[PDB]
Amino acid sequence: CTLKSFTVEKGIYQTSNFRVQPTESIVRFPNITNLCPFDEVFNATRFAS
Amino acid sequence: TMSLGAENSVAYSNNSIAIPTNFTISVTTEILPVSMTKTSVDCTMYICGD
Repeated sequence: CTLKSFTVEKGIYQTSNFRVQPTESIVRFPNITNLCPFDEVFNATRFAS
Repeated sequence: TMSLGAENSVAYSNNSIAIPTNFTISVTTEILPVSMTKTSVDCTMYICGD
């Protein structure tokens, strides 16, 4: 198919290229730190007026 | 200004010839390339990467 001829001569011919497609996909981000004080804000006795 | 070489003046008498009396076997060298490195580009990878 890469050559317009049904009678291929003797030799080596370069066909289309191959590419191994990936299977898995990982997304690694930096460690979770520096939390917010919202846990202490929403927990009190006298909040505001 | 570059010099084209030495300025030698060979005699040109009517009857005079220079016959060598000694021989010197010299071995020179010449560098000539034969071929390059065979390469082949990926027309589907260089144009589009992932």
